[PDB]
Amino acid sequence: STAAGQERREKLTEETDDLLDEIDDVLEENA
Amino acid sequence: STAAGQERREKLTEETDDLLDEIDDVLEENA
Amino acid sequence: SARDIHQLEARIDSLAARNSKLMETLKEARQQLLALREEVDRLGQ
Amino acid sequence: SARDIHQLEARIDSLAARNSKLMETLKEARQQLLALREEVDRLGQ
Repeated sequence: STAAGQERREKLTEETDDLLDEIDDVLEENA
Repeated sequence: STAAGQERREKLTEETDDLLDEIDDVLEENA
Repeated sequence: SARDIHQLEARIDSLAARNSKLMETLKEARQQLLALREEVDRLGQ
Repeated sequence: SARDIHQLEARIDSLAARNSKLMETLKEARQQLLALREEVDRLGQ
């Protein structure tokens, strides 16, 4: 367990959150 | 770390793999 | 014109079905992304 | 007929753009699903 491993999982989850909000936008605009 | 934890991560990765193959199919068929 | 109207209707039908499939697949990816993000946060905890 | 053709074409253009957006979003989801699966495997190992 390291600072780099924690920073990596934070980056990955934050990018996943941005993509989840974009998916929801896309799916609502589609309808 | 528990047996139930390992089984949960295997289930989730296996579902992710089935969805990755399905995504690739969808993306090639819509070409 | 009759034949054009029919061909344009069938392309629309086609794109409509494709859109439906893409939308369904994206709803599935949405759910799986969330489940993987939760497992990431559980494993890094 | 001229106006029908034009409105059928514009509905096609529309679905075509929607499909393009859906396809792009799904390729992004594909990549992020893989990146999260690799992190789950790293975290569990």
